[PDB]
Amino acid sequence: SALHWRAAGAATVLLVIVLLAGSYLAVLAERGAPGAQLITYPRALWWACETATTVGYGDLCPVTLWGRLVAVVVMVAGITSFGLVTAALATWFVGREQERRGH
Amino acid sequence: QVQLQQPGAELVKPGASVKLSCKASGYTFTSDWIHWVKQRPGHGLEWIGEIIPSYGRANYNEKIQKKATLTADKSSSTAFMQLSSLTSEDSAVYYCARERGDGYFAVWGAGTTVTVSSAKTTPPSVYPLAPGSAAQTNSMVTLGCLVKGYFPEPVTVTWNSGSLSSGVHTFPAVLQSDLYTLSSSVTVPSSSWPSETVTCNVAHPASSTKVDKKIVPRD
Amino acid sequence: QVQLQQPGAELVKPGASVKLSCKASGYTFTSDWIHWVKQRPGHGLEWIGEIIPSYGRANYNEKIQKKATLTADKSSSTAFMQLSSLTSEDSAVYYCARERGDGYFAVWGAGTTVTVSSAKTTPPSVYPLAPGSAAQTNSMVTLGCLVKGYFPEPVTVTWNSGSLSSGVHTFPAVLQSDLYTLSSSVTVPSSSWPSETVTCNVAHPASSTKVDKKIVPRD
Amino acid sequence: DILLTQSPAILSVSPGERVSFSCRASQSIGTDIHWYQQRTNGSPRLLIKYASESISGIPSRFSGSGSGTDFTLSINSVESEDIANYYCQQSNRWPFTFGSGTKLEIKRADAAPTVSIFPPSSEQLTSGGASVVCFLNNFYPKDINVKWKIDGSERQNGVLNSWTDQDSKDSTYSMSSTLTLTKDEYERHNSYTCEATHKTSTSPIVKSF
Ligand SMILES: CCCCCCCCCO
Repeated sequence: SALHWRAAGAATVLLVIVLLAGSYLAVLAERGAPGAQLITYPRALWWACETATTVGYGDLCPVTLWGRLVAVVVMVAGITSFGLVTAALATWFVGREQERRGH
Repeated sequence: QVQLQQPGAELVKPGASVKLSCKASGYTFTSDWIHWVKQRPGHGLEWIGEIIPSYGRANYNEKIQKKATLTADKSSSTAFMQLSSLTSEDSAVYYCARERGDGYFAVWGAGTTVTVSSAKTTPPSVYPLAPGSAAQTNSMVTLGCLVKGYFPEPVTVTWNSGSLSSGVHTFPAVLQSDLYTLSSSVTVPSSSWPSETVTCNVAHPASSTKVDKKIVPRD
Repeated sequence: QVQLQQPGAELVKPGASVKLSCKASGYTFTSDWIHWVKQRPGHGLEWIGEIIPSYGRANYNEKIQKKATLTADKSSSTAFMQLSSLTSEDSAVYYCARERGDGYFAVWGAGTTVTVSSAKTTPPSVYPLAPGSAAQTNSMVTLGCLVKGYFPEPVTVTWNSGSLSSGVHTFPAVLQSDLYTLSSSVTVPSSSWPSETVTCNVAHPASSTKVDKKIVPRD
Repeated sequence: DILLTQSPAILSVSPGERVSFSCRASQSIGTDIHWYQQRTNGSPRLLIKYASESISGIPSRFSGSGSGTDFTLSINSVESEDIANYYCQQSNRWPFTFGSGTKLEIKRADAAPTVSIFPPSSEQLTSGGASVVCFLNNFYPKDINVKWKIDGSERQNGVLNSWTDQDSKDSTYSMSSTLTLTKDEYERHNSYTCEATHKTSTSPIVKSF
């Protein structure tokens, strides 16, 4: 269990937490604003998934400051997580390419 | 079990205030929203506002005059709506409902009949209604009760404490000089009275005075 | 080849049930959807439901009363629609169609004429129609057949088993005391009868009784 | 705010017939509509959630359909217990809004009223007043008139009537005519009758004590 597989695994777990908490915080922030469609938990969870994966169909979109602020956190946490995995996959491939040589 | 519990009625004079309660039971999640719905006599439902007890945040209807304050209490699982400076237009039945955060209202409350007037609270006078001496009876016999001289509404009239439901009518109350007045009727088979006890149960939550009255034949 | 095959007719009395079949041939992919369309006499097409034999999942129209059950059979490539508790309103012609999953219906079935009544199945009485003795003939001669005393509809009338099509009329059936009645006419050249055989073929799928009748001149 | 229009406001239908309620949104809301039922002096009860999804406990008689702006609540073969107020509610955009409501009523057969006259209680006379109550129960249609004649002389003073909505147990109507008289006025009269003019009978059904 090296670092790159530990961080990537921890990123996946953290991403799940952000998706769940993001759904809760989105509804809590979007309600009270007339015209907002992100006001129920199940679809807010679906919105979080297509937000963290960047994607963004447009069927659901935050219209409040805190609702959009939550979205930004979801985006970054999504991009970083899916990006931390790629960096982990590279370290795996690089470390094995040395084994196909003299290291 | 009754999931949402509300007081029967609240009498308020114009200018004053009232704090309704909505004690909840059953599954209490962190995503639960408590809504409040106003319904004026003869009219339809009207969304007042919402509140999430978990966070304490509350939203309100903006199209209407905002005179409501929603607070919560996670310790006792009870939601509170504070109405301030009420007039005759604010006199209605206020329902509370629980939303799981999925849009619809799964369960509602019995509703609190809030009456706005300067009158005084008066207990109801209950009187029996037995058929006359020369009143012929067929295969069915009709009895009844008389509830008058009470304020404000509503009143709950049950026969034999719920066990009698079929053939029961409870006419709407009439208002004569700051005093409501209605009547209720029961229709049991002719061969069941007064052999089997037939009594009406009248409850007046506004004064918290529930009384019974057995229907005996005229002596 | 005929891609979709359906029974001619099905007679059902109110309260009972019926299971229509739709045997399919030709290219049978895994993305094929079998649809069912209801059409009442004089009215238009009505989408009942759909089903994918590959997975077995079936969807139904929700705007109307749901009294249909769609099942499939990949072994025999036949779709089945189960109608339960039918009334006079459910009496119609039920088409089945194959969709490639691209939206449109490429091929349709002959349709099954489902009749809802408490009457009994009766074979049709076929009678010839030859011109009278003093009936003058021009460059064309008109013959015909008489189909009556049958129930329920429909009936397929062909002349010379399909080889005769031009100058052929088949009038709609009339209903008199739980018995349908129609007639068909054929118009062949005057110099072709009765030298060349002219016979009508009447099929009644409801009783599965197909009979022929040669049109000979009056003796 | 999303506007929900329910037309017509009152829907009249024969027993055992299929009845459809209408709810129209001012803008597309997908399937985020919900149906409720409210009987006389009762709390709203969820019938259908999300346009077509059924609710456990609710009879299979009820069904829902529609998407976008037009939705429909249907009752296959309506009966007497379905007499209530039907509201629709959307959850697509904040805030949640309700429909204007739709009243359902059943057109049953003509039924003769059951008149019942009641003398004042002995407990009420002690209070210092009296009141004769007359019950006109289970009639149809609701068009009816009650007359009070004391000693053959028509009385109109002290008469308070009260009609009920269509009873959800037999699709009928009922009213209660109460003649309130002081004890002094009650002593100097003796005879009290209760007439009832209804469609079912040319001659008025009367009851006196
Ligand atoms: C980035 C997420 C910030 C948390 C917002 C909580 C919701 C605020 C309620 O108005």
